[PDB]
Amino acid sequence: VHLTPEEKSAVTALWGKVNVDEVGGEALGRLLVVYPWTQRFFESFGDLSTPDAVMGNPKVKAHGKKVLGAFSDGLAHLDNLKGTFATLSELHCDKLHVDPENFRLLGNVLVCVLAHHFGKEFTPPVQAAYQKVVAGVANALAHKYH
Amino acid sequence: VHLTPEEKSAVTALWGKVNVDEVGGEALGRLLVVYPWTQRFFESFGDLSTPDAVMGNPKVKAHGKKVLGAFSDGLAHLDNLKGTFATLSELHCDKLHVDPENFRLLGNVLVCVLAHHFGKEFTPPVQAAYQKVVAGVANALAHKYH
Amino acid sequence: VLSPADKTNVKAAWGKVGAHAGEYGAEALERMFLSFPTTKTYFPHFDLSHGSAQVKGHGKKVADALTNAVAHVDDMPNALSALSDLHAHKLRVDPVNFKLLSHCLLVTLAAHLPAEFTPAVHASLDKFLASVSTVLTSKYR
Amino acid sequence: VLSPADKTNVKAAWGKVGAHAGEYGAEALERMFLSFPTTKTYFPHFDLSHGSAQVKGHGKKVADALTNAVAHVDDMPNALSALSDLHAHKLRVDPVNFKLLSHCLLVTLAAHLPAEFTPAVHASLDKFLASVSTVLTSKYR
Ligand code: HEM
Ligand code: HEM
Ligand code: HEM
Ligand code: HEM
Ligand SMILES: Cc1c(O)cccc1OCc1cccc(CO)n1
Ligand SMILES: Cc1c(O)cccc1OCc1cccc(CO)n1
Repeated sequence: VHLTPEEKSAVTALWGKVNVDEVGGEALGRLLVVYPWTQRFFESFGDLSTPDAVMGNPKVKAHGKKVLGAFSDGLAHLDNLKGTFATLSELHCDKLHVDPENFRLLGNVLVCVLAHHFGKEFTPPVQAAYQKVVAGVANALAHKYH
Repeated sequence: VHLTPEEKSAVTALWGKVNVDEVGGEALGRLLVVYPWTQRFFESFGDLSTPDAVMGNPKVKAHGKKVLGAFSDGLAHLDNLKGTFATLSELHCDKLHVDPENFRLLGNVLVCVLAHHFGKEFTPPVQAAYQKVVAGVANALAHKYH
Repeated sequence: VLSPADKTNVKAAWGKVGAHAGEYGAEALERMFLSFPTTKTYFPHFDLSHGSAQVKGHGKKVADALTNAVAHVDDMPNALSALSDLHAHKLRVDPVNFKLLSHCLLVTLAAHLPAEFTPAVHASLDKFLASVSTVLTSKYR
Repeated sequence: VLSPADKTNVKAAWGKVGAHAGEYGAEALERMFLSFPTTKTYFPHFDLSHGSAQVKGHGKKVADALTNAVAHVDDMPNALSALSDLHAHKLRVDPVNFKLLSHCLLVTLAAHLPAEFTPAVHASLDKFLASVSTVLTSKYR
C-alpha cells in the first residue's frame, strides 16, 4: 500500500496506543456477532450463542490477539504484504476456504473498533490511512485466490 | 492457474458453437437490465430507458461483440488470463473505477445467456467448467485492484 | 423491493414451472454442488452423488418453499419465519452461498424455459431470489 | 429483515444523536470522501473540500432522511420511495457505495457514542443501514 509520510506517522502513533489484549478480541468478536455466518469457522471455540458469550469468550479474545498481531506485522512490512501474509493466505484460502468478502468485513470491523476506542482521535484522515492498510491486508490474505 | 484438462476440453468444445455476434450483446444488455446501476457507465450509449431499448440499442450490441471478443481471447490463453486482460484491467480499474463485483455479475450473466441458448446442452459439468472461466476472467480484470 | 411488474413477472414465470418444481430444484442444487464444491460442506451427512434420491427430495423442498414465497411475495418474513430460523439461526449460511444457488436457479430456468426467460423476467426473478435470500439469512427473531 | 429488538436498538441509538444529526451526517460524508475517493465522482458539482458548507448542509439532509427512516422502519419502501427514485432511477448509484457510506456512518457513531455502540446495537445499526440501502438502490415503481 501507499501511505504519505504524514499518514504513516499518524497510523504508527495511534497503533502504539492500541490495547493489544482487547482490541483484537473485540474486532473478531464483533465480526462473529454482526456477521453470524462467520461463526461456522470457529466451531471449536465453545460458546458463541449470545453476543455477551462471544465477547467474553477466552478463545475469541486469545485468537483475536493473534489477528491483531498479524495486522501489526502488516504495518511493519507494508512494502511486502503479499510475502508477509503468504502463510496465512494459504491457510485462509486453500484450507479454510474463507470468502474474500469476509476479509474486508473484518478489516472494516477493526476500523470500527479503533474508532470506538479512540473516539475523536480517530479522525477522518486517520481513518482514510487505516482504510488503505486494511484493504492491503485483506488483499494480501486473498492473494492465493488470485 | 486452474482448469483441468477435462474442463478445458468442455469449454473449448462449447465455445466453438457460440454466436460471437449475438451472445456478447445479450450478455451486456442483460447486465444493464438486471443490474440497472451499470447503465451509469454507459451514458453515451443513448437510450437505456427500458429493457426493449437496451437490448435493441446498436451501441450495446456493438460493444457486446468487443466484450465477447475479449472472452474469446481469454479462452485461447486459459493459462495466462491475467496477462491477456492486463490492459483491460488498467482501463476498468484505474480509469473507469468499476467495482470488482460487477466483473463477477457480468460473468454470471454470460453463464445464464449460455444456458438460455444451449438449454439442455448446457449441462452441470459444462456450467461448472465455465464458472471457473468467468471467475478467472473477473479476477484477471480486477488485477490492478490487487 | 419488487415492483408490481416484478411480482407479475415472477408469478407468471414460476407458474410456468408447475409440476417441474422438484426437477428444477434438484437440478439447481446439483449445479451448485458441482460448480461450487464448497457449498457441499453445508450438507455433510447428505448423499450428494449424481442423481441421488435425497438431493431430488431436497430439490422439491426448495422448489415448494419458493412456490410458497411467490404466493406470499407481499409478506415474505412471516411466511418464511421457519426457513429463516434454520438458515440464519442454526446453519448460519454465508449469504454468498445464496447468491450461488440463486444463480444456479436462474441457469436452470434459462435452460428449461427459453421463451419465458426474457431480460425483464430475468431481472425480476433475480430480485425475487435476492429477497428470499435476504429473508432467510437474517435474524429477525 | 429487522427484529423487534433491532428496531428498539436503532431507535435508542439514533435517538442519542438528536441535535448532532447534521454534524454526524456531514462527518460521515467526509469520512467516505476521504477514505474512498471514488465516491466523489457522484458529486462532481459539489464543493468537496474539507469544511465545505455544501457537504455540511448535505450531511444534514442525509441525517434527516435516516431519522425519517427510523420513524418509518416498518414502512420503508413507501416512506423512502422519494429517495429511491433519486438514487436508483436518476443517480443509478452502485450498491457498493451504499456499503461504504453505511460503514462510515457506523464509524462516526462509534466515535461519538461509545456507550451506545454495543455489539448487538452495532449489528442492528448495520442491518438498518443495509435495509435503507436496498430500498434506495431498488427500482420498484
Ligand atoms: C482479514 C484479516 C484476517 C487476519 C489478519 C487473520 C489472521 C489470522 C491469524 C494470525 C491466524 C492464526 C494462524 C495460526 O496461528 O496458524 C488465523 C487463523 C484462523 N482464521 Fe484468520 N484472519 C483474518 C480473517 C479471517 C476471517 C474473515 C475468517 C473467518 C470468517 C478467518 C478464519 C480463521 C480460522 C477458522 C483460523 C484458525 C482457527 C483455529 O485454528 O481453530 N480468518 N487468522
Ligand atoms: C467482466 C468481464 C468484462 C470484459 C471481458 C470486458 C471487456 C471490455 C472490452 C474489450 C472493452 C473495450 C476496451 C477498448 O476497446 O478500449 C471494454 C470497455 C468498457 N467496459 Fe468492460 N468488460 C468487462 C466488464 C465490465 C463491467 C462489469 C463494466 C461496468 C459495470 C464495464 C465497463 C466498461 C466501459 C464503460 C467500457 C468503455 C465503454 C466506452 O467506450 O464508452 N466492463 N470492456
Ligand atoms: C432460495 C434459497 C433457498 C431456499 C428456498 C431453501 C429452502 C430450504 C428448505 C425448504 C429446506 C428444508 C426445510 C426442512 O427440511 O424442514 C432447507 C434446508 C437446508 N438448506 Fe436451504 N434453501 C435455500 C438456500 C440454501 C443455501 C444457499 C444453502 C447452503 C449453501 C442451504 C442449506 C441448507 C441446509 C444445510 C439445510 C438442512 C438440510 C438437512 O440438514 O437435512 N440452503 N432449505
Ligand atoms: C445510505 C443512505 C443514504 C441516504 C439516507 C441518502 C440521502 C440523501 C438525501 C436526503 C438526498 C437529498 C434529497 C433531496 O434533494 O431532498 C440525497 C442526495 C444525493 N445522494 Fe444520497 N443518500 C444515501 C446514500 C448515497 C450514496 C452512497 C451516494 C453516492 C456514493 C449518494 C449520492 C447522492 C447524490 C449524488 C445526491 C444529489 C446531491 C445533489 O446534487 O443535491 N447517496 N441523498
Ligand atoms: C426488495 C429487496 C431487494 O430488491 C433485494 C434484496 C432484498 C429485498 O427485500 C427483502 C425483503 C425484506 C422484508 C420484506 C420483503 C417483502 O416481503 N422483502
Ligand atoms: C431485512 C433486510 C436485511 O436484513 C438486509 C437488507 C435488506 C433488508 O430488507 C430491505 C427491505 C425491503 C422492503 C421492505 C423493508 C421494510 O420496510 N425492508
